[PDB]
Amino acid sequence: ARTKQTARKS
Amino acid sequence: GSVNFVDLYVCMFCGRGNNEDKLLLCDGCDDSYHTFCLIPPLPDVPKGDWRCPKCVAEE
Ligand SMILES: [Zn+2]
Ligand SMILES: [Zn+2]
Repeated sequence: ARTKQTARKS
Repeated sequence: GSVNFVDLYVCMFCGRGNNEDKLLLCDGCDDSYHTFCLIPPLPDVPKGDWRCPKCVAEE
């Protein structure tokens, strides 16, 4: 599952 | 797509400064759904194929 944690590359 | 428009993913009403880490976006209807707010009888952060109850309902 795609999360807010994953989607962004900081 | 673009990371500039990533903040537009927030749970319906809910989702401010909360569980946003466990937040899911269902490919197609993908705006927002927390794993316990409205998801299959399975509330967890999935590690496989993700889709909401409604999208899985018509495949
Ligand atoms: Zn929520
Ligand atoms: Zn869906």
